[PDB]
Amino acid sequence: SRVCQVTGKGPVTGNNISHAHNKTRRRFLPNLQHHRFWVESEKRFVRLRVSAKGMRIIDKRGIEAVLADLRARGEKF
Amino acid sequence: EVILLEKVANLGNLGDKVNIKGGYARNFLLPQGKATVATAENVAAFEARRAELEKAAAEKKAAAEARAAQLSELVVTL
RNA sequence: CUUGACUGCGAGACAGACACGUCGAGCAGGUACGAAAGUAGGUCUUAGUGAUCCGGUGGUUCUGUAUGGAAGGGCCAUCG
RNA sequence: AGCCUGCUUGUGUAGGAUAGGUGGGAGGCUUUGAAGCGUGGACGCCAGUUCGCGUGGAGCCAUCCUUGAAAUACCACCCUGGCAUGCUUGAGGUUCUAACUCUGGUCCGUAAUCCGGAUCGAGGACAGUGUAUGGUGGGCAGUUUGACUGGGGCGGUCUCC
RNA sequence: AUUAAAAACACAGCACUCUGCAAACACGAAAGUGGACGUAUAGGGUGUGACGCCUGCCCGGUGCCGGAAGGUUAAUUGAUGGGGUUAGCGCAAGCGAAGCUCUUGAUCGAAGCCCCGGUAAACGGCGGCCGUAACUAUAACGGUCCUAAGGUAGCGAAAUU
RNA sequence: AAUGGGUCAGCGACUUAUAUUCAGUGGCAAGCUUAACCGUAUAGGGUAGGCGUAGCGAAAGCGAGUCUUAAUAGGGCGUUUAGUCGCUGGGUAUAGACCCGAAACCGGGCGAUCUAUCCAUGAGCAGGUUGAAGGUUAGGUAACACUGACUGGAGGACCGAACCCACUCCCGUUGAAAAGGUAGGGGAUGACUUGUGGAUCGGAGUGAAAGGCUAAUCAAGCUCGGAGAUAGCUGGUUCUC
RNA sequence: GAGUCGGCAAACAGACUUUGAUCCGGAGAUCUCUGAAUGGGGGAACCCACCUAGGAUAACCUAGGUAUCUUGUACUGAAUCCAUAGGUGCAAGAGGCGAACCAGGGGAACUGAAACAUCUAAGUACCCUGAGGAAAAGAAAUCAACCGAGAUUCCCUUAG
Repeated sequence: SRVCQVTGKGPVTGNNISHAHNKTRRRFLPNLQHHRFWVESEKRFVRLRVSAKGMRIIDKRGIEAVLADLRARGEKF
Repeated sequence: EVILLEKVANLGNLGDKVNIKGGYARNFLLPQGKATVATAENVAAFEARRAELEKAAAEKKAAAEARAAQLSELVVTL
């Protein structure tokens, strides 16, 4: 679904307050892209549907450590 | 935030640490064996391999000497 | 003259379902005036108007979420 | 748009010429500031200045010498018309490939017009999506659309004297 | 279906408009599917409704299409100003550097709109003002005006008087 | 000659909880009373709290006293002297709140065995007419034309049964029938009729378009929930003095 | 410890029991077909199979196996050299049902406001997903005013 494979961010619900303060029920989607992360210690790209601050966690912790606890949770790649 | 390792590019250095755009590290510099992020996990391992780089990086123009002498003969038949 | 188109009030009434509304001295702050008794709390009288809640402004002695302050609130004045 | 070093151009009244400016500085004599005229080179708020003076190891521009509201050399710091360009932040254009995209080819998983993976090709930092935002929006929706009244509608009326 | 079988709807033909293919479009929070295993002689939508003779005038309003590039304009940006706290100097009154904070909000911002042109087999429009002539109501006129322009061929007391 | 009731017998409409006010009746009394809870449990403990003994003011505050203004000067409120917790009634508040009763709105389902289109695969259309294009031939032309003859068998062709429809009359209207029948009528090789299986569904399908159809229901199906919706409206509300 | 062969269902048959039945508890055996349904299909209670072991004379039979997914493990190995994907076998576990309670995800509307839109109704109804016998919460980056109190949950008050 629309969940980040790194952060676990899914869609959130909320309102659409107008000028006359009418509430319309909407949904907050996360900023998901697909992206191919290069892994040196496998010599292989892994393509990963990830939110855009899930890539900030790749850039901070390394893909070799984020993939360590994607498979601890037991996901695709 | 990267350690460059080649010099035949437009702005490729070897010993300068530059601060560049975030996408330029992700997609080009890191997956091409051309850099690594500024981590202290092998930064002292760079200092025990400083004389292994001085062999292949010097033949890089020396093996492009006679290989270029068959590139300009224009002997491809159409 | 150049301010009583005063400030604090106010016995007691009239009207009145209520909210409203109408009439009305003496001490002072203090007064124009009159040289004085005294008259003056707008206009001969009855129309010329609009609640509350939100804001705005100027005061304030009041409040001021541990304390000192501020913010916000209250009170009084007045605007939309 | 900022920044940068050597920082060189100051052409009004008048002054031989020059005022963006303050201090030591009253002589510049280290080939004097090689020179009267002046060849060539730039520029001119037009005949003002700088460099091999055409020759070269020579007194010219005279520091109040006169004038101008502050003066001419010695030597330290800065901004200007701004100069080349490194260091860089803003809006273009076409370009590059490596993000992304492909409802293109080819392989493989595979006995598959799905799907991935590999590769070739194309587009390419666009497209597209998330989020924030302006515009449009009866496509859809929740509603409102007063009372009096010789029935209702039309008209008039609604508070005050 | 069960009071309306018709003049209604459909239609062949016609025109307008969109759509270059991962098509317009439609169903889908999405993948996907339909369009279509089609490709502008095709597909979608709109209106007219065989055929014959034909299809006048009006681009103001509203829509759509194109256009300079000016003015107004959103998030975002955060110049400058005004405050709140308090180190500290001054005997104190005071101001108050720095912070931190609350408001202010110059600049920077696109489409749209204002603006300009085209478009009516786009949605639409094809006058009322009087005396004229006459009569129930008229563009034939001189018209007065007014408007984007004031009805052409046809037809006419009509499925309309 | 306005409503309701054929009749009988049963049933059927002011309740309950929690807050509160007033009255009556009690216990204690300047005090009164406990709540959870404890409890060998309707006892007893538990006085946290609630109300009372003091008010006035927006408030700091002051108190048998503030405000106001520079004004202790002038009025409003209070003030010597009974309350509390039960219990039983009368009201009120919040709950469906005396009972019954909408059209409707929303949420989860069920349904295309009827019907509306569509998809796949099957088959139905007695009989009689008409005589398109093409052929062949003669005749005619420079071959092209162009006229006979023969053949051919086209068509949202014609006439007509099955079949499918449903224009008209009458009957029927408590029907034989919640849409028929009888006598006539339209199409009947097609944009036809039909069996079987399938696809699409409720602001949603489907519709040669009537708001039609989506199981005798359709300007938004059925069913179950929100739900005892709401009803300033209607009707009804039962022994006696 | 003297009657019994369940009930509607009383009778009748043929019987069983003091060598102890019927009856009552505990344990085991059997337990057809469907149903998560699990070998594959399917219109639930039906249809068609495969593999191994043993037995059976041109027909079968008996006892086991044969689902998927997750995790783990062994062997195997594509594009592609390496080894990843994938394949196969073994173990272990999961699925389904249940009135409420519980933690979450998504979430109305009639209604009240004497209309209605902010608001209410109400994070209610409803749908969905997990867990447990309870669950959640929980051991202070918590409150308090210069005095202190110390996790959480629950009831009573502060207090409408």
